[PDB]
Amino acid sequence: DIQMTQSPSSLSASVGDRVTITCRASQGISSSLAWYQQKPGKAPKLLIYGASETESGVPSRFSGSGSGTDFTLTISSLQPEDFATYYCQNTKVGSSYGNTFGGGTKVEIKRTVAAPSVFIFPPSDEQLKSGTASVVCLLNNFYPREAKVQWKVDNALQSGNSQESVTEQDSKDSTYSLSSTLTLSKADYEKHKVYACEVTHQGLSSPVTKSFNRGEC
Amino acid sequence: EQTYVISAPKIFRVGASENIVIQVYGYTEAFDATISIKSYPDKKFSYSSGHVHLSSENKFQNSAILTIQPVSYVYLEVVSKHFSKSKRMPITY
Amino acid sequence: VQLVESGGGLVQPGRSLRLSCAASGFTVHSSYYMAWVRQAPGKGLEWVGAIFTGSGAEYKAEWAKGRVTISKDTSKNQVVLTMTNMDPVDTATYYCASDAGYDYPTHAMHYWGQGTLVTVSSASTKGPSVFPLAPCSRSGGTAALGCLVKDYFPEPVTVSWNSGALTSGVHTFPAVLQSSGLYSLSSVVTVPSSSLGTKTYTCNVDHKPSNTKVDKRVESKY
Repeated sequence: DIQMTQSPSSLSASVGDRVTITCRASQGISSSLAWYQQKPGKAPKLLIYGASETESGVPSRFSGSGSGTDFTLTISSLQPEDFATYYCQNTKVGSSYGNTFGGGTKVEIKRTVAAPSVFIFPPSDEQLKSGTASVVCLLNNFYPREAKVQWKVDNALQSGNSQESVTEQDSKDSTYSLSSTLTLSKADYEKHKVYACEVTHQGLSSPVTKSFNRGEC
Repeated sequence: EQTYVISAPKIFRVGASENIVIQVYGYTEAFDATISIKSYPDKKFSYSSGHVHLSSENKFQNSAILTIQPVSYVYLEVVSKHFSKSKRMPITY
Repeated sequence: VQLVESGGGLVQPGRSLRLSCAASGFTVHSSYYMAWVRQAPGKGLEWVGAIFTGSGAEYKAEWAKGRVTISKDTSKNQVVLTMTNMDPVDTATYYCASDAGYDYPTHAMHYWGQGTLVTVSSASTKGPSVFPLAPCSRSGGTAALGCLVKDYFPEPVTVSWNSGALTSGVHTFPAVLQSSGLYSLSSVVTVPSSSLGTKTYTCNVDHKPSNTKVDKRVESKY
């Protein structure tokens, strides 16, 4: 099947900005390209068909251009309702093509750089009875989204035993929150003393480490 | 340029089956076409209809077998996304 | 034009999925390019395959070939997707989508259904265990408290604080699927550190598939 490459994967923009999103096909498809908008929890909506024709109902600020391999979606004056994920799709039907979607471009609200406030939570004694220990690290109200969380158990770097979860951009202050859960057995938990969450971020000149001793719980 | 060729018998036979050939040139994209026998002159009634696919597999040609059963004329209609073409056909009982 | 999906829900691993799509506002004079599009949680749109309603001509993605069968009905205007040997990887929201027929020149997806969630899992219905999230000590400054909603099937779980009275500073994270096949969700709240002495915080967890309502008081051990 045809490959559709979207650049960038994500962009930060403000209300009133001119936004440019590119789609690149692996082979020539003339004008057979569509653009789609998708909001979280909602079905995708057609914006542009035939590379350059805007669908009725869709505001005139959305405009498509390009022919062959390189395609461009332009939003002239960006509105609060325009913050979503955007997809390109080849519409040329044929055995050698396939109607492949591009990876997507998330349009996010730009704001000032905010450092995360870091919190570490020990596992409860209720969970230890069942035989498993979950250690949770919280990163609260940060911008931008890119943040690295490193688990340290007795000063040893952990890998493959943690799961991350990130919220959507906040409705009020446009910040992200991150929750990371380190999963260990009861027997492995009781072996070790020091449990640390190390956070690196753009709004931090030095890493923030929050830690606890097991015996001091 | 994108062109089409429609082939049909000169006079439509009432009761008997007729073959309608559709050929398209200059197309690389696959699409459907509908071949229909419709009323003269307003096309309010459709007698027989046949949907055909046109792709690289069938070399962008196809046909439909259509018939009319019990008026002096009918419309032969070929419709797709790219074209709409109609021809008035005489009928004999 | 409206498209309605049916036949979604819980599918066992190895079993065959079957989804129906009913179309309204379709004219008999034109043929329609009807597609199936899937989206995994936190992922992009993936085109599964498509069919012309008129001729019955079938088109498929290269990964979908050998597994996917898309069929049609003329009078009913129903398009059926069949996917054999379902796996946890195939867990996605499945969309029925369509073009506008001969009225519009391209095969763009003009119309979209609401979508149906398909979960491929061998797990049984299990109520969640709720655990408090609190620092070692209470500790002037910023304090955070929470609830860990662990080992539940299936989604979703709704978490509220103090019987719905507390809404500010609440972050309920999207769930993560553990290797066991059970879901784990975290819900936290930022609170003034001075209020920790007298003001109490209780999370309210509801899980309708198992009919479990768990309330948990959150306080530091010291």
